[PDB]
This record gives sequence, C-alpha cells and structure tokens, in this order.
Amino acid sequence: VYADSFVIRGNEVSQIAPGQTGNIADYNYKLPDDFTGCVIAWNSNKLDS
Amino acid sequence: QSYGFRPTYGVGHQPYRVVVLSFELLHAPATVCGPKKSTNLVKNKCVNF
Repeated sequence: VYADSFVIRGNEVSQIAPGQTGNIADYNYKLPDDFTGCVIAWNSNKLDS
Repeated sequence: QSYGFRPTYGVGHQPYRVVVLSFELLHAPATVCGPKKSTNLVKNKCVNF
C-alpha cells in the first residue's frame, strides 16, 4: 500500500485523475491511466488559513 | 459511474464491443436451423436420420 498526501486549491481538487491535463496534474503530480486506488480530499480552510 | 474512453488508452482499456450468443438446444420444437436442404422421407428402410 502506498499513500501520498499534499494540499491543493479548490479548483484543482478534481484535477488529479487519470487522463487529466493542466498544471498540477502534469507538472507536479500525475496519475497513470491504469492507476489502482483512489484519492481522499477534504477542506482544510479552518486550519490552513 | 463514468466509463469514458480515450483513443490514447492502450490495450486492456480500449472499448471492446461484445455480443454473446446463448443457445438452448434441447428436446423441444425447433425454430432456428442451419442451411440443410430437406430430403424426402423414407419409411421401413434403414437410413441415417
């Protein structure tokens, strides 16, 4: 099992997915099209403000 | 959930149109038959029916 954690903006929460294109999904973090597993995302505006 | 397809997807992810044929050949009246010409019917003589 591999787990990776980070923080991203609101408009890019759905950007990290196979077949997606953009800045974060291509230049910082890209998933392979055959990736198995899934992503967990939740708001942290109270703490990271 | 979404089952989209990309042409850039490699083998194991390309769409595969599949049709299954289910037969029920059993002791019942026949409706679907092949292209076998029907011959005359003979009685009281050994034949390969």
